[PDB]
Amino acid sequence: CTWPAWEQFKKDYISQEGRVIDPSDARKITTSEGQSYGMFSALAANDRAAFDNILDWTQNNLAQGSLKERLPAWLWGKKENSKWEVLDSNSASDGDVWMAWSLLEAGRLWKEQRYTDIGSALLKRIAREEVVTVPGLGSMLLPGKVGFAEDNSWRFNPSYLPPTLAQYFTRFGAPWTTLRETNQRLLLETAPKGFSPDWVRYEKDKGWQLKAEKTLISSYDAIRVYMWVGMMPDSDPQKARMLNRFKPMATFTEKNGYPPEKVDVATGKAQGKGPVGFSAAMLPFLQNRDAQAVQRQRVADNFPGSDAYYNYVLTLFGQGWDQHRFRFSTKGELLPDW
Amino acid sequence: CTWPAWEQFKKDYISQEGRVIDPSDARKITTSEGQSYGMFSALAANDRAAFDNILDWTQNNLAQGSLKERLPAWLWGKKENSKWEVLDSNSASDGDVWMAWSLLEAGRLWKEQRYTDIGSALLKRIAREEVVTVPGLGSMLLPGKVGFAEDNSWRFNPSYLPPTLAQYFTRFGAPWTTLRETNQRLLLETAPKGFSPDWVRYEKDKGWQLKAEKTLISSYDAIRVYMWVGMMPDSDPQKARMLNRFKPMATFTEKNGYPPEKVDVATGKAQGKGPVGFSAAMLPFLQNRDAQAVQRQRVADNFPGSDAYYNYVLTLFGQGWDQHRFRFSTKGELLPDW
Amino acid sequence: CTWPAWEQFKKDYISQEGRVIDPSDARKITTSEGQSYGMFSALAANDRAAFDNILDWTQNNLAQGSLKERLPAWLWGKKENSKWEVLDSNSASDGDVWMAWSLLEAGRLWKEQRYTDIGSALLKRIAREEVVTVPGLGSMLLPGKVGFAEDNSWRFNPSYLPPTLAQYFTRFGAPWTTLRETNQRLLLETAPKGFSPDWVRYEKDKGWQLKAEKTLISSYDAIRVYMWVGMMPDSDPQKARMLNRFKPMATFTEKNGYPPEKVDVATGKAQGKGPVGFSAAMLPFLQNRDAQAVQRQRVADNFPGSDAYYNYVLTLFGQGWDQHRFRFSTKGELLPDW
Amino acid sequence: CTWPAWEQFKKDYISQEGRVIDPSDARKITTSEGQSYGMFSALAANDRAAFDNILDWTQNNLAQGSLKERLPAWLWGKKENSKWEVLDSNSASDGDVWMAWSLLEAGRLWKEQRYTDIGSALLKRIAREEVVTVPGLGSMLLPGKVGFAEDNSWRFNPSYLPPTLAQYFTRFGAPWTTLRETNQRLLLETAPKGFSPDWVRYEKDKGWQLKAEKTLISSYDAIRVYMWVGMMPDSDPQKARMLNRFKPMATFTEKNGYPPEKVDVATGKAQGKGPVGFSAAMLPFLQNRDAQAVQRQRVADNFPGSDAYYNYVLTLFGQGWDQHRFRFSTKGELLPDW
Repeated sequence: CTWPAWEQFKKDYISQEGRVIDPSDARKITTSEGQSYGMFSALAANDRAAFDNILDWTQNNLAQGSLKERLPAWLWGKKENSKWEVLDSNSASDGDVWMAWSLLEAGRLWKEQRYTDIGSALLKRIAREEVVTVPGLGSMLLPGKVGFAEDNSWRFNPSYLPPTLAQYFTRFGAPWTTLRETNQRLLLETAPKGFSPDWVRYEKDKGWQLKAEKTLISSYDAIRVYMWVGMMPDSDPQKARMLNRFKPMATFTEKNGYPPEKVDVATGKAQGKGPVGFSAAMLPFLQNRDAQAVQRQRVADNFPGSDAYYNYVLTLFGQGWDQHRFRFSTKGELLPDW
Repeated sequence: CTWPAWEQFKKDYISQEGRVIDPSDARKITTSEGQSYGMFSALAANDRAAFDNILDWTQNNLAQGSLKERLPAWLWGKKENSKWEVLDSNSASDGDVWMAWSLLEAGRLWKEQRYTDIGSALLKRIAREEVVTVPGLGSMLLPGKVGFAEDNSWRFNPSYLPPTLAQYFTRFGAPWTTLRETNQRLLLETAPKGFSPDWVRYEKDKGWQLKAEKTLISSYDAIRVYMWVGMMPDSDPQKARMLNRFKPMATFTEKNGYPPEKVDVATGKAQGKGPVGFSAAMLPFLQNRDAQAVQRQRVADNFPGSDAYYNYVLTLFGQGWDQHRFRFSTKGELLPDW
Repeated sequence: CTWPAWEQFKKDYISQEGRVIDPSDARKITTSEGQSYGMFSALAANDRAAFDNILDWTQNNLAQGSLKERLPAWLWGKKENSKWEVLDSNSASDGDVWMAWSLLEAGRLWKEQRYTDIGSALLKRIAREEVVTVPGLGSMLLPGKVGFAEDNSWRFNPSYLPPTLAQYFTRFGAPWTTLRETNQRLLLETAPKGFSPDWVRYEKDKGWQLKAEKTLISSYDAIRVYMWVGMMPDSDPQKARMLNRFKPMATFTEKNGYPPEKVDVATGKAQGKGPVGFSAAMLPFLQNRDAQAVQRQRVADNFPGSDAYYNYVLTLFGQGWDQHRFRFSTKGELLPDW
Repeated sequence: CTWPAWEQFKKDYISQEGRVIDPSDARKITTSEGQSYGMFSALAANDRAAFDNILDWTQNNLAQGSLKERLPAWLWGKKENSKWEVLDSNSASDGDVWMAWSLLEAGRLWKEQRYTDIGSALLKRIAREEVVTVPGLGSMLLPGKVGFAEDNSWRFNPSYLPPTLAQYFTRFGAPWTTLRETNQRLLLETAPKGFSPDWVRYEKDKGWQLKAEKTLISSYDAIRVYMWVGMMPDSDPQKARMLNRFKPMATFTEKNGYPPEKVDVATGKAQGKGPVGFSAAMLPFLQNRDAQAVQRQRVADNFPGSDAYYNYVLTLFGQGWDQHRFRFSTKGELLPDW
């Protein structure tokens, strides 16, 4: 009645106070992303004590005491003066939405109104402070409260809103109704060679900027897109569209035995061999039983240790799904394996 | 470039002299089955030193110095006088055929004529000492050189000849050409309720004896049948028929979350919960992704230790194919993952 | 060149930010004693990065940013309102003096003026705020800055000032010179049956209060007294007198094979078997070659895990001394084993 | 109620059948010494199941079925033809005497007449087949049944007969009475520079051959002599004489922090650093409380793994004595710690 990979992640990456630590940065940082991934994993494992401790740390240290009052700062860690505090008070909306979803599903599944209330206040603040109306698209999720919107252009991160989370949020009405449809546009229209970009810009009156560009590559952010798509229920119509769109990533992984590290989104030119977390991300995405067992072998023989936050969380998501640690319903709800 | 489950099995179950030890028996036995499984696993791991050591011990201690001269004795262990020697000189043909196949495929893949010579001499002797012509069937593989054939009846063990091995042996002509077809008959015609029996008798003029009987149950022997069927390539025409015949075993494991320990073959009534090795045996057999993931979780969280020979060898087979440790071609050859 | 027991203590008990955590208290506390023991052990291990991290945390969280400005609060942990802060701002002078000694010896051995400046300021403040003149004795070290000196009743803790630390501090003049002498009086005059008390009172015009009393027992605080005596160099003239005074503790441990949990100081009656850390504390204190080995075997076979802060630090001191992890010179300096 | 180092030694070095395996040798050998050390350790550990298993293997495979009928072959392992059998049927008298003592003390302590009968038969055969009268000495223990006694040049090994065993055997009368004395002569008269030789010759008239020679060095055999001396009871008159004779070995180890690998017995010149087993052999021998703890640290931090039979059995003897796993009485009996 435990999730062993989650138990090891707690022992190596989560402090006694409840903060998720990326040991590879010299400042030993916590991100709102890491906190939200801890909350998700604790929910899926039915680990309410860990959920509460992580939530407490998040509220006290990223949100000045309350997620009902402000979106969490995305970056926390050690300053030069030996003090540990917020390093960047801007938000990161992938952290924000995973937090809000985890809180709402914890409130529903553990029958705790407090979680529902916090997750509701959080989601409404996401809608009012990070969602904006983009001419030519409609409502769109910005990657953060500031820095991604100009007068005539906007920058988006396809990995930030999993289609299952978007489906779930539609129950709360606008703007999530529209976001479920504009998120599908973001995923399907920005992969001209079958690879989703880490980052992509949209300009008023012109559309997506898909000419070759430094951050228009499929690497560490975008590897999650394929994973989120793999996690969709087979009865979701968008799933087949999305799997067909990204088929060249699956094809590459099948032919070479590994996912690439970086893919030029405009040319489809691949470089490097992705780390173990990328192979974990391929487990829900790949549909052939044999190609899946190649990635399943690579994850099992190179399982991340304590020096690799991002490989470990990618493995929690991808290998966890591979072992039925959680599922998503047709309404985007958690179907727990408790 | 190692198979970790296999390396652990070597360290906990195989002596320095190359004998595979079942620790649960007070006589600390070795079987021809265990030796053949060790040879198979060593070939699949590309572990030629282990293979040579285990073959040496087999020839010296089970075959009085040569598998070319006699089928291996099936049971070796400690006698009451403190001496360690053969306990039963009869053969077990599942060990015999796995030995023969492993020797032939090692000769081919490692380009070593000695292995081919021993394997061919072994297979020829199997054909001449344990295969007999049964009125109503044709050539049939007996479970053992003696004790399974009377004047008008015979007793068979469906688990002994995996279809991929039978397909491989056809290349050597008769009787293996016929045995490939009569093995299918043995598997398909003795499972009236969708469950294969550990043991089943055939009487001249009467046919299969499928009335309820103590050993006409699907338990520790017959669990391998499903696994062997799961390991057939999809391009094998027999595989669809066999999967369909045994669908009630899959259906039970999907609905309940575990394979059963014992199923009455005449009624289909099932009892108990099978050990972890049975869940491993289900991994190649189950076609549903979710049911396959449930069994995968059970194998991962209850992986066999040093006190469970049979669960471990079933996990080597079942979890090893789940992780692409070996594949069988359409002609029954080893497609190695080296 | 590492100290494995210390490496394991860091991984199980010291937070990334440098706080030493006692997991057995539900508030997950840090004490000034824990911080000072971590500083000592990092110095002994030649672990300067750990030393700096622990020092930073101590200054920021126990000393409002600076050990030059105040003695550290002795108790920090989780409050009922979910925040983490000082729980009791009173000092504990055992942590204070271990911290000062460690800083001064770090300054000397690592040639860092900053450690010397902090240690000197801390030691001078200990003199000003915790040392008082007691009629009949002279200068005396109080267990803390408030609560231990009343109308005519002072309360002292014999385990607080190890004779080697007192020797080291004499280099700074008064009150440490005379203190070295009053500490000997405290140790030698309050053990009428050969056992040192956890706590003992001195009353004006009456003297030591040595009538049986709840806290006049040799238990969890006092076990350190024997250890500190065992750690004195054989060339310290006080050593032989103390070993003779405390001989009944050694005789008990030798005759019974374990140290007692609780001894009535007034009568010598012992109750219970001390935990593993008590056996580690006996290692420097014993002088036969047969009793020591018995205690060594108990520590080796019952080595503390992750749920046992006090057993673990007692083991770092006593087993670390038993493996030559540090020595004390005749002047109380660290003779490091780097 | 287990001896953890012995439990691990069984798991890594002792086969299921009960043979002690040296893994460094390509023939994976068992020696009579290894079997005797396994028997001793199992007795010390009160592991009667291991003792019986090891004794069974010893009798069946080194003594053609019975230690009552012949001394054990000293060397057993794999031949080039792949079979496993006796490699040298000559004896090694160190294994012989440890096996005899262990059987006699198992018979006495476990009240089992069978062990006494076998041990007595073995000891009387040792006297008949390996003990000879040497002009100028008297009865002497040869290192083996054949090859160590010629025209007038006998060869002896000072490490073979521990003084505690010689004391124990005196209870059986001649030749063990005088032997006890000539063994003292051998140890005290062949170390002119304070170091005992691995091997030393004696010639009629000319006496001990103590001029420098390739085998007249203190190395892997002779390291045991110091350890056996250290294991004598303090009330044995011979112990102080032997400790004084061998003072230079203790002085070297104290001054340098490690025992040497090889010492010229004629000059006292030392070379190299002895492996961890030599440090363990110094634990009973070294008499300071602070020297006995540098070596203790070296054993703790470099504890032998699975690839180091000799270091491991030296550690079982030396660290086991250091932890009170066994003691010897003034009559050479086992004082068990059970």
